[PDB]
This record gives sequence, C-alpha cells and structure tokens, in this order.
Amino acid sequence: HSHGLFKKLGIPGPTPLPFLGNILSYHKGFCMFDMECHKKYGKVWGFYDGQQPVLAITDPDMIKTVLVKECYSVFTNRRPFGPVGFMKSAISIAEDEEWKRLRSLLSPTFTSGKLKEMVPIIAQYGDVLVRNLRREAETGKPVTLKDVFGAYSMDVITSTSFGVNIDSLNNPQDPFVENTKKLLRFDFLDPFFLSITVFPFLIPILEVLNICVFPREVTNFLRKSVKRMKESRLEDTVDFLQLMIDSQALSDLELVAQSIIFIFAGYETTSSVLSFIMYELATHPDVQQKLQEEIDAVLPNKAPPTYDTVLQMEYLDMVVNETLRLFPIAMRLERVCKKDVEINGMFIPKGVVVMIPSYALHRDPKYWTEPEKFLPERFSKKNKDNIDPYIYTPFGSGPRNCIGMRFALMNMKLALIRVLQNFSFKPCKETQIPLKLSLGGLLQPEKPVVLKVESR
Ligand code: HEM
Ligand SMILES: CC[C@@H](CC[C@H](CC)NC(=O)[C@H](CO)NC(=O)N(C)Cc1csc(C(C)C)n1)NC(=O)OCc1cncs1
Repeated sequence: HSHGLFKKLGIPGPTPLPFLGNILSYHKGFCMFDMECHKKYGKVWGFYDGQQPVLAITDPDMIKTVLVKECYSVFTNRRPFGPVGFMKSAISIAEDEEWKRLRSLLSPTFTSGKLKEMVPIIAQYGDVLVRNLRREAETGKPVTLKDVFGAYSMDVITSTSFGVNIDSLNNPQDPFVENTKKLLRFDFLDPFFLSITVFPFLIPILEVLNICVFPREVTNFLRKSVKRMKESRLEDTVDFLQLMIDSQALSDLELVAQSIIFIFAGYETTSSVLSFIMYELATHPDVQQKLQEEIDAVLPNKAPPTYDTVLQMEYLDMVVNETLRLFPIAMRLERVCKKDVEINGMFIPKGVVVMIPSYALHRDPKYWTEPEKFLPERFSKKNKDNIDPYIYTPFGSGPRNCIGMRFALMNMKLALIRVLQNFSFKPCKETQIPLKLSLGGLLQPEKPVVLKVESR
C-alpha cells in the first residue's frame, strides 16, 4: 500500500480505505469533497484516488510555481486517465516533448489575427441562432438552452474547421451533426472511469483490445471526414484545418487528433457556459437589462458585433467572468510531479498528482465577499485588481493553459450580443431555483436549464 505517504510526509487528509483510497468520498462530487477538505485541513492536504496520491494545494505562490514556474522541468503533464488510443497524440493529452512540439505548431492557430479572421464566420451563425430563437419565442413554450446553444456551438465548430455550413438544429440528421453530438464527454465518476481508478492496472489491457474512451464509432467518421477534404478541397485551390495543413513536422494521423479535441473541447463547453450565463441573467433581470443597455450603447440599432466592438464591452466581460467563477468547467487543475521537488518549503515526491481545486478556490471566503452570490461587480475595474490570478483560474495558467481561451471568450460573447440584442430571457415554472449542480464529475446542472424567451 502506497497509503502511508501523506502520513509519512506529515500531510493531513481523510483516511484512505484499502484498494479504494478516498474514492467513496466522491459520492458527493469533486466539488463538495474539495470544499469540505479545504475547510477542515487548511491550505494543503492529501488523498488517494485508488492508489494514486493526490496533493491538493491552495497557496497562490505555490500554485504559480506548479502551473507557471516549474512547468517545463517538473510539472509538465496531466494525469493519464484511461485507454486513449491514437488520441494519445491530442495536445491536451500529450506529454513532454510531444506536447511541447504540438503546442508550438498549434499556437499560431489561436492568434488574434486568425481570430479576427474568424469573426465574420462565427458571427454568421449568430444570425441563425437568432432566427432559430425567433421561431421559439413565437411558440411561447420554454426553451432548452443547452440544446439551442449546442446547435450554435456545433455550428461554430464545424464552420471554423473547414467551412461545413450546417444549420445543426434543423439538420438533426446530418453525418457531421450525429457523430459530433455523440462526442459528449467525459464523466470521470461514472461507473466506467471509477473502475479505471481502482484498477489503473487495467488500462494497458484495454489499450491492447483497442477499446477507447473516445468511442470508435465517432472518431471513425471524423478520421474519414477529414481525410477527403484535406485532400480534395485544396487540390483545386479560413479554419483550423487549413491553419494545420499549411504547417507541414505535423503528422497526418495526429492532425485528426487535434481536430477531434477542438470539437471535444469547444462543443459541450461553450454551450454549457452559455447556458449557465443565460440562467444567471434570467434570475437576475437587472444584470440582463444592464447588459442589454451596454450592448445597445455600443452597437446602436442592433448593429452587427465586430471583433473590436466585442472587446469594448466592460459589463459583458464582467458577466462572463462571474459566471466562470461560479461554474468553472474544469473544477480542478492537475499536474503530475515528474521528479522529487521542494516548492515553497514543502517536499513533493516523484509521481504525486498535484491538484489545484479551482471550483473550491473560486468559492473561498478568504478571497470572495458573499461568494455564493452572482455579482458581476467583483470584476469591474475598481475591484478587479483585488482578484488573484492564481485563485481565479477558469482557463488554467502557464504554458499549459487553455490554448482556446480568446476563441472561447469571443465566440461566447458574439452569441450573447446577437441573442440579447433581440430577446429577453425570463425564468418559467419548470426552471430550477436555486439551480442544483450534478453530482457527477462534469460540472453541469441536474435538470437542463429551461427558460422563457421574449421577443424585443
Ligand atoms: C468556455 C469554454 C472553455 C473553458 C472554461 C476552458 C478551460 C480550460 C481549462 C481550465 C484548461 C486546463 C488548463 C490548465 O491545466 O491550466 C483547458 C485546456 C485546454 N483547452 Fe480550453 N476551455 C474552454 C474552451 C476551449 C476551446 C474552444 C478550445 C479549442 C478549440 C480549448 C482547447 C484546450 C486545449 C487544447 C487544452 C489543453 C492545453 C495544453 O495541454 O496545452 N478549450 N481549457
Ligand atoms: C479528455 C479529458 C479532458 C482533458 C483536460 C481537461 C481540461 C479542463 N481536464 C479536466 O479538468 C477534466 C474535468 O472536466 N478532467 C479531469 O479532471 N482530468 C482529466 C483528470 C482526472 C482523470 S480521473 C480523475 C479522478 C479519478 C480524480 N481526474 N478534456 C479535454 O480534452 O480538454 C478539452 C478542453 C479544453 N478546454 C476545456 S475542455
């Protein structure tokens, strides 16, 4: 048993059980477990995912060292998670040299120039989202946001990876829609991933059986989807595909891996955050009116948002950020400790997963006044400098942060601008209040957010 380590290092934690470790404590969610631990062990503590020692850390300096300083030398990778197949090459999964190589090649993809070039595209599906919303605002029946936002999010993804101009909501049965939709993942507390942690010694076994967490089903029709366009569309002579093609040491059957992860990364994420935001504005009509006014002051007479226009919206940026404080989609940030180290006084042995509890740190009394309340003013220029960048980490930090940050932000904002210009979102009878979060390992709502939509 490796279960003696935190006792021996003099680190407090909940007492692990044989084989299971502390996993049974997840029955309440990463979220309440991390908050409880913080509350009763203080700044630093230790637990076991099966036989895997995880060290939680909460000190801004120490986090900065793990996330930003010793990233390259010591804390380079995330923890392996289950049988991954060819997706071992995807940037967010890759390790060491291979990761450093991929992050360089793909960095040019997420530049402001490429992003400004992507505006007219993502924006054009703002109009579709509106159109679509306009029909359902005439029904007067509760809208399921995550579904309307889902279609928008797919729509924006497809289009910025080799223009696949699909009206995703109203082409429910299109090859690109059906596959992509199914790439809704991953819950690391579901039955499957649970066993993966009580039995990591089973991963080698499933890998050799070709069993993959990214279901073979989906990855198949994308490997093949990509193969023909990549060859045909530029044989006759503005998207991630092109940007990728041009920069060719980037292997063929690694480009597919990047392509899949950008779908898997923006699809469920952009749509979830957006839902959480529209929930927040509905249950906060004041904020929503304040927002609609900012937008109308900047873009008078429903004028179409632009790149520069979007950045100019102080209050929009504040609403987005607050929503991310309350519902960070990562929940935790993790790095594997590559060799023995001494960071800000304390010793980390090689092999330990070092873990920063974002969801918990985002809700900590030491840093936030009335931390349960949705209050966008915390992010106004008056108060924002009191906000520590290593407590508030919705996009991680350091060399291994979210490569898609500015794209995520811009995308989401463009959706909000076009949507708020045209509609108001009011809660109805089916709407859950206060919103309850899911007990799983994906931070999402128990019941899908349903809201009344009214035409301005
Ligand atoms: C609102 C939506 C999003 C949120 C809240 C978000 C947040 C994050 C967070 C917290 C990390 C971990 C960083 C760390 O360990 O410090 C991350 C990693 C990453 N994200 Fe984003 N993300 C979002 C959307 C995107 C989009 C749109 C893309 C690209 C299309 C993207 C691509 C990545 C990649 C490739 C990594 C791993 C980076 C690496 O290992 O080098 N995510 N995301
Ligand atoms: C394939 C899993 C995951 C890899 C990296 C993400 C980044 C947010 N990691 C996570 O934070 C997610 C939680 O939503 N999962 C994890 O926390 N892990 C990968 C670690 C893990 C694996 S098992 C476990 C339990 C047993 C304690 N923890 N997704 C992924 O590929 O990133 C695409 C995205 C980019 N931006 C937002 S999502």
